[PDB]
Amino acid sequence: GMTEYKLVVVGAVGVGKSALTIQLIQNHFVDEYDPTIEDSYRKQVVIDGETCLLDILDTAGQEEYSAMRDQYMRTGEGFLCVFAINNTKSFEDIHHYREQIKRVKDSEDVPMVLVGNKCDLPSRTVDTKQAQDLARSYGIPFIETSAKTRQGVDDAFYTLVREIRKHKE
Ligand SMILES: Nc1nc2c(ncn2[C@@H]2O[C@H](COP(=O)(O)OP(=O)(O)O)[C@@H](O)[C@H]2O)c(=O)[nH]1
Ligand SMILES: [Mg+2]
Repeated sequence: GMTEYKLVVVGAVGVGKSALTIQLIQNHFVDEYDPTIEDSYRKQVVIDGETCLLDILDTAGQEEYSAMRDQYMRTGEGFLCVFAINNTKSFEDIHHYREQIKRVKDSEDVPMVLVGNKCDLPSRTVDTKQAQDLARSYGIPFIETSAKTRQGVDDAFYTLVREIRKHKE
């Protein structure tokens, strides 16, 4: 039979984790989705000829107990590490997410895709080079997205599944 993959969407508050996830799941852009809600969604997709089931956790940051964060990192098979291209702090936070996920999984090889979201907005502060360089330093893909226009959205999630498949192989 087919396989279910656990994908985890991480990043600073307001970078567009929820907007990206809802676009993938429901095919519309949600302007106002409570920043404090953490939920998961299932979606069956075909990627490279193989059907699979995505179980996507849209994270919202601190948990009641940090042990709960550690648990979703341990069970998570691939991570979408999202920053917003107009928020340098959210980009610098990626260093922390990369470290923390590796630390919790006690692994040097964790499937991830770096996502620079809000690419439809003006006055970018994080340039493509910075982000491309960081992703290269991690050995992972970098994709620029807009949850509003859908630029790169499917690409980001499907690329993450490909990265999970490569890790498991
Ligand atoms: N213009 C634009 N706004 C976005 C995009 N992604 C998210 N937003 C907005 O940015 C804010 C934060 O989005 P949200 O999905 O709630 O971020 P989260 O806290 O990471 O889940 C919201 O007001 C969204 O409308 C995007 O790609 N483009
Ligand atoms: Mg959210």
